[PDB]
Amino acid sequence: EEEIAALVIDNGSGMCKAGFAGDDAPRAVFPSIVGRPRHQGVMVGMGQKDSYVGDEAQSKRGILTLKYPIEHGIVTNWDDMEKIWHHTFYNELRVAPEEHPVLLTEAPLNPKANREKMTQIMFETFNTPAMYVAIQAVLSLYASGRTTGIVMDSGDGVTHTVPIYEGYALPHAILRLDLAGRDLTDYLMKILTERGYSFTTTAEREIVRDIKEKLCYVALDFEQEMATAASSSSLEKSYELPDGQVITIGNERFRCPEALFQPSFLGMESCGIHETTFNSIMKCDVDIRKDLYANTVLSGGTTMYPGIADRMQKEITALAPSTMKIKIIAPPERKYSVWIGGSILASLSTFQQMWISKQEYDESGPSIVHRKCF
Amino acid sequence: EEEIAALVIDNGSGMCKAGFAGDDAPRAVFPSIVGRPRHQGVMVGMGQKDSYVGDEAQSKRGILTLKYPIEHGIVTNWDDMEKIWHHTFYNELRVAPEEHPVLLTEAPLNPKANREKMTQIMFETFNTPAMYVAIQAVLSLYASGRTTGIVMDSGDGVTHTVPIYEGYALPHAILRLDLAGRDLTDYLMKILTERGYSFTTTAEREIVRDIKEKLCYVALDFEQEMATAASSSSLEKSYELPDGQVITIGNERFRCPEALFQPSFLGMESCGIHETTFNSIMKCDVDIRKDLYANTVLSGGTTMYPGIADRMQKEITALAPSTMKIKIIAPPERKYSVWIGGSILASLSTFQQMWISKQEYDESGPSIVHRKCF
Amino acid sequence: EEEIAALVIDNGSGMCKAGFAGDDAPRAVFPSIVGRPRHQGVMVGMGQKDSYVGDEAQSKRGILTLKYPIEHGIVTNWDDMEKIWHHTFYNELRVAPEEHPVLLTEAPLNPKANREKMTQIMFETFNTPAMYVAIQAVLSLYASGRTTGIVMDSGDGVTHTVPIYEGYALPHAILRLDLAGRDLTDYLMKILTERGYSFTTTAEREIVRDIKEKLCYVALDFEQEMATAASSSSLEKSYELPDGQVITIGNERFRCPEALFQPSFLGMESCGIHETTFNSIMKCDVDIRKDLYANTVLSGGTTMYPGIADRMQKEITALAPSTMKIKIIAPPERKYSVWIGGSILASLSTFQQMWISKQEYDESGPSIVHRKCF
Ligand SMILES: Nc1ncnc2c1ncn2[C@@H]1O[C@H](COP(=O)(O)OP(=O)(O)O)[C@@H](O)[C@H]1O
Ligand SMILES: Nc1ncnc2c1ncn2[C@@H]1O[C@H](COP(=O)(O)OP(=O)(O)O)[C@@H](O)[C@H]1O
Ligand SMILES: Nc1ncnc2c1ncn2[C@@H]1O[C@H](COP(=O)(O)OP(=O)(O)O)[C@@H](O)[C@H]1O
Ligand SMILES: [Mg+2]
Ligand SMILES: [Mg+2]
Ligand SMILES: [Mg+2]
Repeated sequence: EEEIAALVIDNGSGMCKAGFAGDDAPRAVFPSIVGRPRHQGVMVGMGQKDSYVGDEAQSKRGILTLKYPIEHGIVTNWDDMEKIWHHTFYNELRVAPEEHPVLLTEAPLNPKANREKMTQIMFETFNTPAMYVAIQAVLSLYASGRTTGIVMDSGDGVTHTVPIYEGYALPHAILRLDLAGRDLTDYLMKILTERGYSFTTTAEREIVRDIKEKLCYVALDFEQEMATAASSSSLEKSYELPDGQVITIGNERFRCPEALFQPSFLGMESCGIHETTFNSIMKCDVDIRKDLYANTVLSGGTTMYPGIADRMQKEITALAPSTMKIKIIAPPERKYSVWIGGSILASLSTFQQMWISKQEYDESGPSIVHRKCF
Repeated sequence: EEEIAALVIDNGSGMCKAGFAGDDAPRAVFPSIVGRPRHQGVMVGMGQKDSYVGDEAQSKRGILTLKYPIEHGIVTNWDDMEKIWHHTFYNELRVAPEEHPVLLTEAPLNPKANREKMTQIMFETFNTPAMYVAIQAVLSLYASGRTTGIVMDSGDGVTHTVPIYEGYALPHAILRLDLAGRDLTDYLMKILTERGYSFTTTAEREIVRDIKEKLCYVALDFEQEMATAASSSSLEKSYELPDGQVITIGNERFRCPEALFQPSFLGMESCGIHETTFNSIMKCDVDIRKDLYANTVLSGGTTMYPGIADRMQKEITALAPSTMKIKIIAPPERKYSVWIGGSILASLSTFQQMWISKQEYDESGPSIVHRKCF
Repeated sequence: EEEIAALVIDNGSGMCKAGFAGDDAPRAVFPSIVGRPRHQGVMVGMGQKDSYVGDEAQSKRGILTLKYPIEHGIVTNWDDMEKIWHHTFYNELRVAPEEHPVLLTEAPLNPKANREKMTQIMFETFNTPAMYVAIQAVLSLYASGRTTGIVMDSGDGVTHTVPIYEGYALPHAILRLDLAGRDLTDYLMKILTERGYSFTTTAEREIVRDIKEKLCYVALDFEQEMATAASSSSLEKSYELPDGQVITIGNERFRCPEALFQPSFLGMESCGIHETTFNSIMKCDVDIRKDLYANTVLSGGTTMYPGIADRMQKEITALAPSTMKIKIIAPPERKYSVWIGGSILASLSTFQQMWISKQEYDESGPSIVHRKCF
């Protein structure tokens, strides 16, 4: 075949988004979880299967304890990650990685060890001709088809912010904020408890993740919505648990995402996301700011909440000079923006020379990740 | 011969159900009773036969006092149990236990001594190559051919409840309730007495056991049926005693099994069986409950009463979320479910390595029962 | 009189600890139980007394079914709670609550409804000039006379953990773990059953509570002590039941409290108490940790077991940096620490302005509990 295709994998914590480069959507997207049988089984002709990976784990949740192998964009446990990759290639895609160059995503400001060790695996686990490790935000910017913008990237892992002008990139300006979908989930299960509902375990932690993925939304003004919580009508929603129990969540709903804008709720000093955006933009040269204010791109799973764009618009506009208009461009299909970006990058002809080649690695070692790529 | 066959014995109190592993029904099933001649005989060329075991005792009832060696899943008297086993092997099956591995059933949450001592006997009474001691409920679940369910196990011994999901098993969730066929019998003979019929002795205690085994049934609503007892037509049934006397039992019939649902009748606080099932399910992880509500399996002799399934369905459905449908799967042939399960387990190839070997016992002692098996 | 005194009540589940503010020990401490006569009485000139409350119930146990009105720091049944409070004021203290401000304790992370409804009762049941509802852990920290520490609060209700530095308090850091004296009791009666002793009923459930309150102790290494259980000498203890029966409990003794450190025994994933303490400390700012490691305060009834402090010390030290010394401060009289703390708080002069006044409630409603107090 010509070009051999290429493979793309986005691993921020939470989800593996994988598929062939050269396609508009990934084939496989599943949760990055390694569940292990915590309870000793007593039958015969079970499994045994030491552990389960991917949406298999979601299916058989109750038995397993789940461990997310990636936290805050850092891989805690490598064998687990390897298992997840194993699952992606063999279980879903059904590819021999020897037959494809593979692109991996990775978060900014992230420890060296992760990139280096990542590469070490890809070469000396799944024998592969070539690979690349790329910054998440840039990819989403490509996916949006814009050359310039400040990409607000918040996955389940961690939140990141990378201003880009006319390509280029500003290292000093790049900001990384420790908040995530996962932190919101932890906050949320906390906030439910005041209502009586107690979710103590990893299994049901994912149930609240599911709740947040639909029921939660961001207030266009927090205090107003909280005021209107007095007369509860629309702000309460019934949710059905898999157990059959019913949950009814009012104001607690929208204050969950509020945390992004008020990390004091969580107890961290680190400024809210909008202020971090200003922190990024203010670090940039005076000249370019005009378009960065106007070209803010949101990416990653934890920007999905309804009404986030609007709130960011209102806050940034409030803070900034009203001399210039602040457009925020947040596409739907943002969740997959990183992966799409990866697809487009590996599809690019010129890119086909920038790969880290197996050969190059074998001569020069794993450390070469930083030398070559950003 | 290949595989040597294998032997299976179910001893919950009341009945010994024994036969060859690898068959769909046991060969021998007889009552676990050791009758002794209480009255001194005066002839010559009698017996003498110090005691009788199995349905022999049923045949010659009047003379003997019967002693059930097992109470509440605990063996009261070991020599008696040994005698019963003796009878099963030599009198019915006609096997040398040296030539067969033997599987025993045993109830959950049961004292260690019973398992340990049980094994001690099997090795150092009937010389046998290998053996295993297995939980009653699991076996019935196998017999039903389902991988998941909450098995409500009530024999004559005691009632037990073990939720199982996808194999696995939840120790904390396992529940053991002190009610049984035998307690119902004791209640029943009590309740007859208000009608005039007085059954004071072990002999006729078994007569009432027989009555209960057919005449008694469970109300689909207790109070309604008791109300309709005013106009007695169908609720009375003539029963013929072996004496030739006739008994006529009305409302007293169905309130006997009612006890399972209203242990206050018996005077115990311990919740009714349906509530215990909820107690089990509620102890389990939120995720799996959906299928446990739907996969409840009834086993054991004292689930045989007509209409039990229906009442359990109505009560559980009443208590639970009506969001999810509560199927109860109660096969006919449930009585023998444990034994069938044993047959299927010993028939399994892989199981053939999990046996407790004579050799292993000789090195490691009797205590190894818990170490190896559940 | 000057200052009017003030009243203090600690209701975590299990015990009501009540007395006058301004004294070093509470006057009345009795079990929070509402026993009801389950069996219909037949005499004349009995009671009748629909139910019994407090150590009255302990005295007349056999007849009654006992219901603990509080579970997991949540009041299940309000009328019952009201009855218990009734009993405290009228039966023991002999006070008119109109003549005293009353302080109540309450557990962290606890449902709003409990605080709100609690206040609703105190104002519209026992007419009272003022009241306050306070966090259990803080109170014990006061009682210990230290300004800083991480208070591990485990009653019979639930276990809680609140780090405090120089006063202040860290909401995000506060941890609440579902384990308790009551869960240990449930585990313990389970574990006895393997020995033959079967305790099926609420009455004798309290007998095992009593056993645990003395016989049980925590291993300074679990596996070592369990190993030494082979040669049983000191690890067995005879206990006398009220029935006159004697119980003999070996290794089963110490593995009961082991559960706090290995909740897998109970079947919960939730980490052990020491790990939860680390979970709390790790949530806190890097700066303060040094003194939290050094100032851990244990409170509540279910820290009473001999050897708990030592085990916590060994585990925390093992996990933490050995760069800094980990003192654990666990006073004897810890059981009463919450109540003492309450006494000292109501004694404080300035506190006398922070009360929730009857007047304030009447204008502003019950919801004001959260508004004013923590
Ligand atoms: N539909 C949704 N609405 C709101 N939040 C969502 C939704 N889907 C996912 N999330 C949140 O975003 C997270 C997924 O982020 P993801 O894009 O997988 O990050 P990454 O690409 O870095 O792995 C989830 O864990 C969840 O908290
Ligand atoms: N046909 C029947 N109808 C109703 N109840 C029955 C019937 N047969 C047996 N029982 C009750 O169930 C008991 C038998 O239980 P069994 O299955 O032998 O328990 P186990 O398997 O634990 O020994 C009897 O003692 C009797 O009380
Ligand atoms: N002397 C003791 N030794 C060991 N455990 C005890 C002792 N006394 C009480 N306990 C355990 O602690 C519990 C009492 O906790 P308590 O302090 O009343 O909690 P709270 O203050 O939240 O009500 C009892 O139920 C028992 O399990
Ligand atoms: Mg991402
Ligand atoms: Mg049985
Ligand atoms: Mg307490």
